[PDB]
Amino acid sequence: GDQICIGYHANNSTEQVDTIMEKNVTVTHAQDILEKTHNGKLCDLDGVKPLILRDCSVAGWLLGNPICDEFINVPEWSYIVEKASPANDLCYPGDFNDYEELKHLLSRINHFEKIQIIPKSSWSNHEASSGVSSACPYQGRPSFFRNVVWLIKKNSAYPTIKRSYNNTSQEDLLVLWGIHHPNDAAEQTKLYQNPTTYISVGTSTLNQRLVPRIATRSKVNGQSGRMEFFWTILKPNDAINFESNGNFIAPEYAYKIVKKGDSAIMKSELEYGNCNTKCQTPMGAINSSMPFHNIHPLTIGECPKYVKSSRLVLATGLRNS
Amino acid sequence: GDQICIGYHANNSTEQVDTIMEKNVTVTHAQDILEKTHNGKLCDLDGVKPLILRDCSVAGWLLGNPICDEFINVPEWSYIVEKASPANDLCYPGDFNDYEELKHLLSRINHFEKIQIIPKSSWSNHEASSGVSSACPYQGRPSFFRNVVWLIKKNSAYPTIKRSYNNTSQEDLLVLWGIHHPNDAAEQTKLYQNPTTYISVGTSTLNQRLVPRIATRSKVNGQSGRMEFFWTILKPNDAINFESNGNFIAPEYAYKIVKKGDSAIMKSELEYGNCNTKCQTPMGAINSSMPFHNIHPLTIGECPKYVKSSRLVLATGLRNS
Amino acid sequence: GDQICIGYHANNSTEQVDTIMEKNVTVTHAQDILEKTHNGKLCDLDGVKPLILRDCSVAGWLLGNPICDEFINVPEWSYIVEKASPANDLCYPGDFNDYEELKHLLSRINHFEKIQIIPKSSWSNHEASSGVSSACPYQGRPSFFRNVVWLIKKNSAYPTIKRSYNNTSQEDLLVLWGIHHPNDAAEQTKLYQNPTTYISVGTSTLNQRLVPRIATRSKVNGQSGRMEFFWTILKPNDAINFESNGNFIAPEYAYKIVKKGDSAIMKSELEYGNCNTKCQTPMGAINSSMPFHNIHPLTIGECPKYVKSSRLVLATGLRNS
Amino acid sequence: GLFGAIAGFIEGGWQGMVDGWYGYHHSNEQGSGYAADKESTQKAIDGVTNKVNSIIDKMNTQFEAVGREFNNLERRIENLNKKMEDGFLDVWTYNAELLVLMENERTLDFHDSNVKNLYDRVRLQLRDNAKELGNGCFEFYHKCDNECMESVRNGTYDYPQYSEEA
Amino acid sequence: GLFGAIAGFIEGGWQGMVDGWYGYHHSNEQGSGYAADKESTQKAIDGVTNKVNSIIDKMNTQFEAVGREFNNLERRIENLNKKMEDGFLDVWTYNAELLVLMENERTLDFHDSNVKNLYDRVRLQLRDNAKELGNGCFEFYHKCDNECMESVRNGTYDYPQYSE
Amino acid sequence: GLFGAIAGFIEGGWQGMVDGWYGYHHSNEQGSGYAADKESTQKAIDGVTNKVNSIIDKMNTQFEAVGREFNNLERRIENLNKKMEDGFLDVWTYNAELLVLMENERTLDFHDSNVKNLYDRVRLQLRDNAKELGNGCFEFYHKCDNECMESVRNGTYDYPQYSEEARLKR
Ligand SMILES: *[C@@H]1O[C@H](CO)[C@@H](O[C@@H]2O[C@H](CO)[C@@H](O)[C@H](O)[C@H]2NC(C)=O)[C@H](O)[C@H]1NC(C)=O
Ligand SMILES: *[C@@H]1O[C@H](CO)[C@@H](O[C@@H]2O[C@H](CO)[C@@H](O)[C@H](O)[C@H]2NC(C)=O)[C@H](O)[C@H]1NC(C)=O
Ligand SMILES: *[C@@H]1O[C@H](CO)[C@@H](O[C@@H]2O[C@H](CO)[C@@H](O)[C@H](O)[C@H]2NC(C)=O)[C@H](O)[C@H]1NC(C)=O
Ligand SMILES: *[C@@H]1O[C@H](CO)[C@@H](O)[C@H](O)[C@H]1NC(C)=O
Ligand SMILES: *[C@@H]1O[C@H](CO)[C@@H](O)[C@H](O)[C@H]1NC(C)=O
Ligand SMILES: *[C@@H]1O[C@H](CO)[C@@H](O)[C@H](O)[C@H]1NC(C)=O
Repeated sequence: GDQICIGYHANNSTEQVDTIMEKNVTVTHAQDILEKTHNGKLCDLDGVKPLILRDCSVAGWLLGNPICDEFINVPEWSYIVEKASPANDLCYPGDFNDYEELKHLLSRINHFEKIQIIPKSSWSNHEASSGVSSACPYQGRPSFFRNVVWLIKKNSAYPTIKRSYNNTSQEDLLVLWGIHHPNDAAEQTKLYQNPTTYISVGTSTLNQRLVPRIATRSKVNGQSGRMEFFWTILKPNDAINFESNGNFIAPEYAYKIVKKGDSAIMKSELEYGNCNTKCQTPMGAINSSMPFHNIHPLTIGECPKYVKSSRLVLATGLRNS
Repeated sequence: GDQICIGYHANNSTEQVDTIMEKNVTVTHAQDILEKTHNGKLCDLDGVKPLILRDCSVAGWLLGNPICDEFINVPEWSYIVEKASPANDLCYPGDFNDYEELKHLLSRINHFEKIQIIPKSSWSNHEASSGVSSACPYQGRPSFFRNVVWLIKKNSAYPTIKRSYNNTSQEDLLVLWGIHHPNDAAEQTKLYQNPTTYISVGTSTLNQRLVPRIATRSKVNGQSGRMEFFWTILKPNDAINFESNGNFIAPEYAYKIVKKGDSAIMKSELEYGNCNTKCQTPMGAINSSMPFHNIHPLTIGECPKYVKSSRLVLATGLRNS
Repeated sequence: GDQICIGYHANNSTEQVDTIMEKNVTVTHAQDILEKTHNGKLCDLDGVKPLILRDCSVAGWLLGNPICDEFINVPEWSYIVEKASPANDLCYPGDFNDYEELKHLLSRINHFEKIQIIPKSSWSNHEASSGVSSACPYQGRPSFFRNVVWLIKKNSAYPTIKRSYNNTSQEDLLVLWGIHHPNDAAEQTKLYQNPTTYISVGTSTLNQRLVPRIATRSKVNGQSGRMEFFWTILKPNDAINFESNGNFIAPEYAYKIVKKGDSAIMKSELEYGNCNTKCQTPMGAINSSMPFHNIHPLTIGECPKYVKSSRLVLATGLRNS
Repeated sequence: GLFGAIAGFIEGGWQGMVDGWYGYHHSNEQGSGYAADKESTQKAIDGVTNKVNSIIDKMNTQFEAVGREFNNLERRIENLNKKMEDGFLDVWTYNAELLVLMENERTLDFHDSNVKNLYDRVRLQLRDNAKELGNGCFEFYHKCDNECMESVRNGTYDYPQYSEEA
Repeated sequence: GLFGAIAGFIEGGWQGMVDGWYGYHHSNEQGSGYAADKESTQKAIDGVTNKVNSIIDKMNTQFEAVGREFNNLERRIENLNKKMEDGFLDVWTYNAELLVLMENERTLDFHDSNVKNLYDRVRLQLRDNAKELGNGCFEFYHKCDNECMESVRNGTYDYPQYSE
Repeated sequence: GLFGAIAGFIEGGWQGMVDGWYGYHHSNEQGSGYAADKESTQKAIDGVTNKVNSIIDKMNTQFEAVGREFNNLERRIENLNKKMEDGFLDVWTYNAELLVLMENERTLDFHDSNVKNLYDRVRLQLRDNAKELGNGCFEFYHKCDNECMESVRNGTYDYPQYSEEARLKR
């Protein structure tokens, strides 16, 4: 007549979790902890927009590849986006010395201010606007990298160049220059007059002397010559001194490092999506409360922690009858 | 009165396991999960024989060290085996530029087809058959690396060489060459005539000018001179260009990379065992259904997971009385 | 009625431990296993005193910077202590080639014996006592690195140098030398007479030719010139051969490696504290039986294991009341 | 499960207790219904919550990958960087997955234990004054109404108050 | 033992039982013998097999060492490389060993548990119709036969039919 | 508790039992007192001791940081080295912390189980020669002098000696 029972909650739940001894155990309550979706777009990161290089490589941007002009004037960025294989790199073939160290530096930089350390108009005894190439078209016309200058002899002369620039600023200065390796000794005479040439560059730390290598090479973008580029960080109150009697690809513009901080160079194919986010991955942005995600390891922002799982479910309730 | 009891299984089992609180717990049944044994031989891997270098190094094989002729032409391989310190490396002493990076490329290559890019018979204005040395004996007589040619002046003249080879094939081509660094200026003129010399090499991506370093050094295998070797990967449809007025150790043979895939360079002292296996270690092959092993961490094939334990036993049954 | 009760221990303990479901569980007996204190000093390690570099760098010590002569004569050591930024590095500015690789070699070395391999007296056709600089004062006067010799022209000539040194001992020998890069062609003539110069260095394995580079640089320690230093390990019974016609900074003393063993280069700002320990960290020594510590990760000796935790406490007793 | 209570001696769950996690069903004079124990259901919510929050906090220091780039003559180092980033990603993935597998099993056996101890705390709060039906149920050898239920469902039910009924 | 059944109130294991891990021994009118609880001797093998398979599967994502070569002016990276590999091998050697150690404990405590719960699913049925001998046995307040057994083994033993 | 005994049906612990972890409080004609249970306390002391040593032995193979140095042209591998050492350090700190967290819980439940098991060995020995009060206590039906009490503690309580006397008090 008079009785009482002790028992436990049960319900209509489909949620399954696993344990060591049993997979697919139906439980009354669970908590998914894995975010598995993203919005498929590249976004502002907390209000600040990425520098999206489109089809330019980082070197195309910094040197000023005449197809890459869109980036002549750039605002402060939150991260940089580069395609896995950018089609515009070096219009004129050659090499960029210590390129990957430079990219590594960039990953901790949010803004540059271009400074004109040696104006093109400043070259009295050398020709400063005839160093152009069909390898580097700009608006139908043969052109060259825009931030540096390819000096050529003047009136069959190429007097020794001596130029200095002192970073009188309180910030570091990224300085680029180059040497041209001609295709043969005739082209050398044609361009620079002098048969035996050098480029020397000094800073409180830098001690460089470069000599052109004249050789016959495969044509790339129609060119058998090569351009080789160098760089250095010029510290506050240091000076940089160049000297050359030919083959010098001179700086016009340097980049002042005006803002440092958390940044990245993201490898992504995506284009700008016109939205905001607090967490970006190369495949799209993430907006979730979840502590884990399985989208991509290489994120930026406040993100959940990446895991390779396809499923992560925590049991909260009890076994469902 | 009557009786029913509830008890548990017991046996003569000696099998022991560990728990956090108790070591040597004898249980009734236990699954050992650690493979502790191998066969001690170097076997084929899924029916493919490894390339076993014996007493030759990778450089001696590739350059064609005369003592290494067993490997003049070689069948497709599954892995490569090289001793810790091979007796035959470079008969003529010197250096191999970016050797370790070349060995790294090899780890993803299963076969080469040799190709004769500059036949030794085509050097009409240079001696092509008198560049031999006692450092590199063949059948007790002065000889030289077989894949490469040590050119010498002809009639007290060494005209400037210009050669190019175009890789018309659809596979990458590994090209090797070198420079001789003589021991004194007299030797320089005896061999090459010209006192001041260079070697230029260009590929769509390579832009190289080497100069001999004439200096006095310790005898190694009787020689005070040195040879330094270089390589590049010539991509499909690229050409390579050589120019030189002395010290040139020219290619004759190059290696077309006809089979890529998974491979490895194992360092082991063992010899061929004329057997087969799915899983090979430097100490011997493994036949095993176990999930773990403790033989050696550098294995190749379908292998158990390496673990440093000396014993790993899983309890399945219950505590024995 | 007669009673017997089963129960458990309780006490006055306030010690707490954590579990996954509950924090701060007051426990009857716990066990701290985390060492959190050190003595804030640099001590002898197993009785053997460290080589404490004070304000000198390893370069300042091995080259013999005149502001560091305290380490002209050093006994066997257990580890080396260097500051993060030694005030005294290279008195005369420039670089030290493969410096970190040399530092790495030192962490396996416990004792050197300094030996004289090329007496400063033995330079008869070159000035050996005038390569001095106010950048390297000794007793207020111009001086230079003590272990190498800045040779200068004599009677308006710099004859070609050919010296050679043979390691007749049973020990590896660390040999150091350098080159001077002057700041213009005029200085090149004043100092060395010959306008075009080189330094060739050969060992059975080394094949080096150095050329001085002329560039305009900023003054560091009042100098626009730069020195660049090189090194090698000379094996027992190998010889090192030098040849130069200018700009050569010759060895005078070299270092015989007399004791190899476990050692380290520890970065610390501390000074010697006249005590002994079996476990040393950059922030102080540890005397502990604890299995863990959290003082610093870079320790030497027989130390507890490092973890980042602020607290690690293992429960031994039971829940208290 | 591990404690014999959920899906063991008590065969099934009450699809009709929206009240909470562990409870009572009483069938007596003045009506019959359900009631969840607020005491040990809340205590079990606290435990599961901290277990969730402590699992998340533990993965707070997990590895974060960083992009690095290498030229084609730095293949060895390119390969070392890759193997080591993937290395840490596999390690932390094992840690997340395994910790979840292990604590799930424990969370279940936990609920199992809470139900059991509740039964056991009532069972010896009855002694012989009631009969164990065996399926998780007790029948009273006496009379019991609602105010008799708040008494058992709270912790104190007088033993010599019905000791004589037999 | 954590649940106090194996090596506990049941003082030892029967060499005699070979049908399974847990089970029964009865001595009624007709002789005596051993019976194994098949329905939960199986749930045991199902649990243990799952656990053995789950351990191996968690491990298939292990680090694999890959040989790399360095010259004698690359000592720092050669060292970094060696430490990186040794580093992952020790992390996985740990994971494997500790998992085995923790699960061995849990596996032992799992058998221990199944035995106690078999003694409970039984005792919950009979109650006053039998006596708790103590050693893990039951003396009957009545008489049993070879068909009363299948009903106690089955878990469908009718209690009220045997009050007397 | 996971086993219902500590902080459970045995409401609290005894400040009076200075002798061990688990034990007895008797009360009879001669009087009353505490006493530890020497075997269970011992068995447990060993299991706890071993757990501590196993945990420590499990760590002696852990990662040891080594100082490495890089110049300004080697920032990429300088950064790889730093993230690798930090990464191993975090992996082992996580291991130490989690292992201690998980085993603290087990240790606590281990004691719980030991107390429950102690109580049940007694319960099974006494059988019906004693009344189960419900709070970890037994009220005897027979007379239990200090000799009879050392017997249930030693686990050698002889049931048949008191069968007859106890049967009558019922
Ligand atoms: C960069 O230009 C600045 C500005 O004149 C130079 O700075 C002065 O240098 C002198 C010594 O050389 C110091 O005593 C002054 O205090 C500096 N002035 C200021 C305002 O800082 C600097 O030397 C120049 N750099 C080079 C390499 O010539
Ligand atoms: C190597 O030879 C190949 C084949 O002759 C060259 O490729 C031809 O190149 C022209 C332009 O140079 C292309 O328009 C043709 O389509 C190519 N032919 C084929 C069949 O692909 C290649 O350029 C040569 N390489 C060098 C460095 O001269
Ligand atoms: C360095 O000096 C050693 C010792 O004088 C030279 O070695 C002797 O070398 C000859 C062969 O040339 C042998 O006959 C002796 O047995 C050697 N003795 C020792 C101690 O090895 C060595 O050749 C010299 N090195 C150089 C590069 O000239
Ligand atoms: C677990 O359930 C999922 C689908 O709900 C399925 O993929 C898998 O086969 C199941 N595993 C088992 C053990 O049946
Ligand atoms: C465990 O037993 C093995 C041999 O069977 C022995 O090596 C070891 O000493 C034993 N461990 C202990 C705790 O005695
Ligand atoms: C644990 O105790 C510490 C010390 O008082 C306190 O600061 C902390 O908040 C406590 N944690 C919890 C969860 O109560």
